[PDB]
Formats: sequence, C-alpha cells, structure tokens
Amino acid sequence: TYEQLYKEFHSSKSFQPFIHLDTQPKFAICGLIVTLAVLSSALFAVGSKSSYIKKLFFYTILSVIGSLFAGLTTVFASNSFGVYV
Amino acid sequence: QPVSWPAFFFDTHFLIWLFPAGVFLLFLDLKDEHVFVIAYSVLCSYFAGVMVRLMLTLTPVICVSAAVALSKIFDIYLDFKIKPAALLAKLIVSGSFIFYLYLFVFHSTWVTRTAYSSPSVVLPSQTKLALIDDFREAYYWLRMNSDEDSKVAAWWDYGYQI
Amino acid sequence: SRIIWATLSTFFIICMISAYMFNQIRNTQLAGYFLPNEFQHQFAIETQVMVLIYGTLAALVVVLVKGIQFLRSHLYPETKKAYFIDAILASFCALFIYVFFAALTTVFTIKSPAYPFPLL
Amino acid sequence: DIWLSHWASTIQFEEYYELTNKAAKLSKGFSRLELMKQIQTQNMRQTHFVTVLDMLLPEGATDHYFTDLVGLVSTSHAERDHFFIRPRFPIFGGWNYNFTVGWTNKLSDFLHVSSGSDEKFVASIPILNGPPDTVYDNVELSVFLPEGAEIFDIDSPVPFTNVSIETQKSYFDLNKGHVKLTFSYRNLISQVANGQVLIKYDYPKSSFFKKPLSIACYIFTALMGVFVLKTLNMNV
Amino acid sequence: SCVLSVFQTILKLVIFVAIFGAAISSRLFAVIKFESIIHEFDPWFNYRATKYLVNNSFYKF
Amino acid sequence: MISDEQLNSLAITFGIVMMTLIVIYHAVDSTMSP
Ligand SMILES: CCCCC/C=C\C/C=C\CCCCCCCC(=O)O[C@H](COC(=O)CCCCCCCCCCCCCCC)COP(=O)([O-])OCC[N+](C)(C)C
Ligand SMILES: CCCCC/C=C\C/C=C\CCCCCCCC(=O)O[C@H](COC(=O)CCCCCCCCCCCCCCC)COP(=O)([O-])OCC[N+](C)(C)C
Ligand SMILES: *[C@@H]1O[C@H](CO)[C@@H](O[C@@H]2O[C@H](CO)[C@@H](O[C@@H]3O[C@H](CO)[C@@H](O)[C@H](O)[C@@H]3O)[C@H](O)[C@H]2NC(C)=O)[C@H](O)[C@H]1NC(C)=O
Ligand SMILES: *[C@@H]1O[C@H](CO)[C@@H](O[C@@H]2O[C@H](CO)[C@@H](O)[C@H](O)[C@H]2NC(C)=O)[C@H](O)[C@H]1NC(C)=O
Repeated sequence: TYEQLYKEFHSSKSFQPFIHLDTQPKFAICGLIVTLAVLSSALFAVGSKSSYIKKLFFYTILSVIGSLFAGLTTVFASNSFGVYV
Repeated sequence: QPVSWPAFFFDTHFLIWLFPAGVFLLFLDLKDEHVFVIAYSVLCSYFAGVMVRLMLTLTPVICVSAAVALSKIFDIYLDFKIKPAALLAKLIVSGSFIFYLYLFVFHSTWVTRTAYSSPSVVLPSQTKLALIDDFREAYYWLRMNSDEDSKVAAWWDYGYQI
Repeated sequence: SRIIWATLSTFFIICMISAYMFNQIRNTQLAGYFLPNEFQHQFAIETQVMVLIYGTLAALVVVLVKGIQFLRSHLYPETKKAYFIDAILASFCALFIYVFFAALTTVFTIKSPAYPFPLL
Repeated sequence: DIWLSHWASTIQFEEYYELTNKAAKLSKGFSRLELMKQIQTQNMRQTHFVTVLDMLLPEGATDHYFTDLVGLVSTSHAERDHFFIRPRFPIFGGWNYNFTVGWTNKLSDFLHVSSGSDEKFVASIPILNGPPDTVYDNVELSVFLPEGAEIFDIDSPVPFTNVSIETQKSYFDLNKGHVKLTFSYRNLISQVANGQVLIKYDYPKSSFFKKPLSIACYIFTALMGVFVLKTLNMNV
Repeated sequence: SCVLSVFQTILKLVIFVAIFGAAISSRLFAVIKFESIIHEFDPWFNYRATKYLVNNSFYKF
Repeated sequence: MISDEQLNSLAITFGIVMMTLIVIYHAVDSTMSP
C-alpha cells in the first residue's frame, strides 16, 4: 500500500551515517600506514630465516591483521577519491 | 628530417653531456656487456642525428650511460669511510651533482607541463584563454544527424578522428 | 689500443649530439654566432662551439674520475700532501663543470629566450 | 541510474537523455551566418531551436557533470539549485542529441530508517528531474541498492509498464553485486508526473561489513598465495 | 650485511614507489586539466580496434 | 578533483623525494660495501 509506506516513510528518523566523508581520508591515510607497516613486516617473517611452523603461524596471523586493515583502508580510500563503495 | 642541438638539450637536461662521458668511461674497463651499450650509443646516436622519431630509441641509452658515469662520480666521491680537506672536497663535488639531480626534476617537469601536455582535440588558440571544440561539435553532428551508413570524404590526415 | 677507439667513438657521439648532420643535410650559412629567438634552425659554427662545450664537460667528467691520481703527480712531484692537492684539484674540476654548464644553459637561454633555469 | 551507498552516505544520480526536437524542420539547410546574425540582432525571443536547458535538481547537489558520447562539454553552468546546459550544436527541428548529466546528493534526505527494526531502510526517490518543457517517450528508472540489500516492498504513484529485480557488479562488487531494481515507465510529462518511488528494504550489519571483509578475503588469499609460492622448492 | 640488506631493500622499495608516483603523476597534466581522451590523430584506430576486441571475440579481432 | 598547480607540486615533490632517496641509497651503498 502506497499510503501505508508513505505514512511509514514520513514518520521515521533520517539516515544517521556511520563515518562521514570529511573525516574518512584521514582514516584512509592512517589505515594505509597501519596495513603497510603490518604487511611490510609480514614478508620478512617468511623473509629472513625461521623454522616452518612458526613462520607459517606468524605469517598467517600477521597477514590476517594486515589484510583486514588493507581491506577497510581501501574501502575508505575508495570513498575518498570520488567513487563510492 | 634532421634535428638541431636544442632538441638534444631540450629533451635531456644534463644527461646529454654525461652521455658521451659514460661511453668513454665504459671503454676503460671493457667487459663483454659494455660493447652493447657502446654500439647502441654510437649507432642510435647517428639515427637520432638523421631522424627525429629515432630520438625515442636514443632516450634509454642516455639514461643508462648517464647513470653509469654519475654513479662512477658518486662511486668515488660518496666514500665516507677522515680529513677535513678531503671531506670538504668530497662535499663540494658531490653537492654539485646532487644539485644537478634536483635541477633535472624542475626542468623535466617544466618541459612536460609546457611543451608536451596539450590536447589535440580542444584547440586553445585564445582568439582570451578561450577553448575551441569545433571538431567534436562537427563530428558529433555527423554522429547524431546523419544516417548511419553515410560516407564522408574528407582529406586523409583527419581520417581516423572522423 | 683502447683509449684511441674510446676517443674516436666518443668524439663521434659529440659530433652527432651537437647536430652536425643538420648542417650537412640542410645547407646552412653563417651570419653576424647564434640565431636568437629561433629554436629549430642552426648556424654552422654552433656545431663547433657545442663540440667544444660538450667535449670539455665530458673531458672534465673523465678527469674527475680517472684523471686525479695522474695529475697529482705530473703537476706536483711531492707526495707529503697528496690528499690536499688532489682534493683541491677535484674541487676545481667541479668548479669548471659548473662554469661550462652555465656556459651551456646561457647559450640555450639565448637560443630559447624564455627558459626559467639559466643557472648563471 | 541512481546509486544508494551506505558507506559514503551518499546518493548519486546519473541520467542519459536522448532528446529530439519535434519542431518544424528548416528549409535551405542550416547556415551559421543566419544563426549568428540572428543572435546578434536582438534578444533571443522565444524561437524553435535549443540553446540552453534548465535542469531542476534536488536541493543540495554537489558534483555536477555534463558529457556527450564523444567527450565532455565545458559549456555548462551549475548555479545554486539550477544546472544550466548548452549543447555543442543548437538543436533545430528534427535533430537528435544524446547526452549524460550527473550529480551527487547526500543520502540523509532521501533515505529513512524505519522504526520497528534499526536495519530496515525506506527510500523515496524523485521519479523525474529534467528541463521544464519536455515529454518523455520512454523512461527506465534503475535504482541500485547495495550488495547485501533485500527488497521487501515496492510502491510507485505512477502506473508503470514494467518492473524487475536484477543484480549488477560495480566497483569492488566481489560477490553477486548491487541490487538493480528497475522500473519501466512509458509515457510521462515533466510538469505533471510529480511523484516519488518508495522502496522498503533491509540492510543488516552482517552484510554491511562484508564489503571490507570480502576485499580482505581477496588480499588474504593473495598473500597466502604468495606464501605457497615462496615456501616451494624448485632448484634443479 | 646483517642489518644493511634489510634497510637497502626497504630503500629500494620506497624508491620504486617514488619512481612510479613520479612516472605517473608527471603524465597527467592533460587529463586533469581538460579530460581523459585519446590524443594526436593516430590512436583513434587503435582505440577502435581495442573496442572491437573487447566487445567481440579475439577470434573476430 | 586536484588542480593543475597542485598536480605540478605533486609531480615535483615526487621527483625531489625520488632523487633524494636515490642519493641516500647511493651514499649508504658506496660507504658500506666491500
Ligand atoms: C598495488 C597497491 C595499490 C595501488 C594503488 C594505485 C593507485 C591509487 C592512487 C590513485 C588512484 C585514485 C584516482 C581516482 C580517479 C577518479 C576515479 C574515476 O573517476 O574513474 C572511475 C573509475 O573507477 C575506478 O577506477 C576505481 C578506482 C578506485 C581507486 C581507490 C584505491 C584502490 C586501489 C586498489 C587496491 C587493490 C585492490 C584489491 C581488490 C581485491 C570512473 O567511474 P564512473 O565513470 O563509472 O563514474 C560513475 C560512478 N557510478 C557508476 C557509481 C555512478
Ligand atoms: C605504485 C604506487 C602508486 C603511487 C601513486 C600513483 C599515482 C599518483 C598520481 C596521480 C594521483 C592524483 C589523483 C588525481 C584524482 C584527484 C582525486 C583527489 O584528489 O581526491 C581528493 C582527496 O584525495 C585524498 O584525500 C587522498 C586520500 C588518501 C589516499 C590513499 C592512497 C590510496 C591507496 C590505498 C590502497 C590500499 C590497499 C593496499 C593494497 C596492498 C578529493 O577529490 P574530489 O573533490 O574530486 O572527491 C569527491 C568529493 N568527496 C570528497 C565528497 C568524495
Ligand atoms: C541517439 O538517440 C536517438 C534516439 O533514440 C537514436 O535514434 C534512433 O536510432 C535508431 C538506430 O539508428 C533508429 O532505428 C531505426 O529505425 C528506422 C525506422 O524508424 C529504420 O529504418 C532503421 O533501420 C533503424 O531501425 C531510431 O528510429 C532512432 N530514433 C529516432 C527517434 O530517430 C540514435 O541512434 C542515438 N544515437 C547515438 C549515436 O547513440
Ligand atoms: C519486463 O522486464 C523484464 C526484465 O526482467 C524483461 O525480460 C527480459 O527481456 C529481455 C529482452 O530484451 C531478455 O533478454 C531477458 O532474458 C528477459 N529477462 C527475463 C527475466 O525475462 C521483459 O521483456 C519486460 N517486459 C516488457 C513487456 O517490457
């Protein structure tokens, strides 16, 4: 019903955003420093020398952390340059 | 189509006079690798002497030979492992070539911004800083207001853009 | 030998990047040194002047690399101040690089009249 | 095509017009001399051809653009609430012109959170923005909800010809993609069809954070792919 | 070469980031000033041939 | 979008950071190599 959805529309709150667009490139830069420090220190855990199981362990936990900071960073840096989502 | 020397200074700032000294410095310890750089310098320097689009194959060997001469100078004048006279001389000879490396950036960005960054479609003749897009106006008239199998006989140097 | 082929091929490079064949193909004439405010065209002694310029900066580069141990002994017989004399001599070689490179960008400034880095 | 976006909190309008001028055609062809003298004589009264278009946009519109097929057009003027447009050639009687305009509104005034559930949104979209004197022979209104949205209810004030729900992959749509809810209206008037399309959907936070987690899944499997290609011995 | 190789590897990587930034950002004086469009009379056919490749098959290209 | 003077400042600062860290790499390499 268009009238039920019209009443249900005009009696509602507005969209309160999660993170605004004007603070979001700063999250992109700080997130780039975080995931670049974590992933930049992740290729040297496989890089220098170790055993195998500790190299696998620290590589996979540090690659999980740097990978999720990388994904959230490129969402915010996607929204910063003009394209959205 | 021969070319004059201000295109040689214009396209490469200070690499044009490290280009021969790199070759002469690549003779004095002549491995089998360096015969390629010498022949690729002597040959393609002739071809860019005769033509103008053969400057484009000359451009990499100017960078390689300038990079071997400048790293020989920086090789024997960044050895910081003493005495204040030699240290003062090493700073006054390294700090000159660092200054040319910084001048190369401002030259290479001024030349790019002025002489090689312009559209071939928008024609800013300023008949006032006015832009002119009569080519896209007319060609988009042909795209919009003509039957899609009409044949357009223009002169040949505008043949692709149509 | 090796140095003679080096000097012949390097001098060939000097004569080619100083645009000798624009003076060979396009028959140019001399009037009175340079063509001011005219980028494309060339006088026939400008090739000779630029051979002097490019040749002397390349010569100062190779003196500045493999010419410092040879001129600290040929020009001064003593050995007690080797670092002092060859240090000063390398510094003067850098100074002549700066002078002749200013004598390159000055000539390019009188060729192309609006050049914002004349280095003088 | 409109594009709802919960991460940017913005709605993004893009419109593709294929307009003709059904006025009287002009005899003796077209001559720029008579047109330019007709401009230089007086005042540009009311006549047939099209020189400028007045696009009436929603209230706060930010990033205006106006392109043709071959490139962009620089003769456009985006003043407050009004987007003026000059095409490349003046559209005389019978001539065609296909162009594209676009702008960007904030989402806080087109989208409204429902009351019963926090993760259920209701959007009301302006059905038609354009010049004040136009008649639309075909309209297809594609609204694009984000990747995890699920449409519950659909209401339109104008009786449409068609409606369908598809998906379409835009930038960083690693999974199935945006939910393309597309309406097909046939015969509309610019002045008459004052309406808003009401979509009621949900968009839970389980699917709101799956975008950076999906991009994190590709970066993670790429780097474990790097680990397999560096613990592997190939030395003959 | 205990610590030195790591520091020279990091310097080499930051060097190629600066080289790619200088080698991309110095090209874009005509795209950012006017528009991204194909220039200078010849690559309109290369662009139309690439459009033919991406709309149709490679066997048809 | 970025302007043209700001792109000129971006291109020049990538050039200066580029040549600066090249010279730093060559100094650290030429001092501490056998
Ligand atoms: C290798 C490490 C990362 C390397 C990073 C390299 C470069 C980043 C630096 C600068 C680039 C940003 C400049 C954007 C220019 C304006 C955009 C535009 O205007 O063009 C866009 C093209 O969109 C793009 O391409 C997206 C570019 C996104 C770049 C953001 C950074 C992400 C980098 C990727 C990281 C790895 C990915 C992993 C995925 C699994 C045209 O959009 P449209 O015509 O459809 O407009 C209408 C839009 N509707 C359709 C919504 C209405
Ligand atoms: C190989 C390494 C590559 C090195 C660099 C390569 C290319 C650089 C050359 C040119 C770039 C110039 C940009 C031209 C376009 C202008 C747009 C513009 O300037 O955006 C500016 C702001 O931007 C910024 O704050 C930049 C934010 C931080 C940048 C982060 C870097 C991206 C990389 C992240 C990838 C992480 C994943 C890791 C994967 C391992 C705004 O513009 P607007 O008003 O149009 O936005 C539309 C209006 N809102 C604001 C409402 C939306
Ligand atoms: C710009 O938009 C206009 C408006 O839609 C497009 O015009 C349409 O183009 C198609 C194909 O060129 C025409 O179909 C033709 O119909 C005639 C009979 O009417 C037939 O003889 C042809 O074989 C073809 O099927 C269509 O009539 C025409 N519409 C109008 C109102 O003229 C135009 O193609 C678009 N141009 C570009 C460059 O996208
Ligand atoms: C109503 O819209 C649907 C879209 O779902 C149309 O169906 C598509 O029609 C195209 C023809 O151009 C086919 O290629 C697709 O396969 C169809 N999709 C489906 C799911 O059927 C349909 O034709 C439209 N009907 C009318 C009367 O406009």
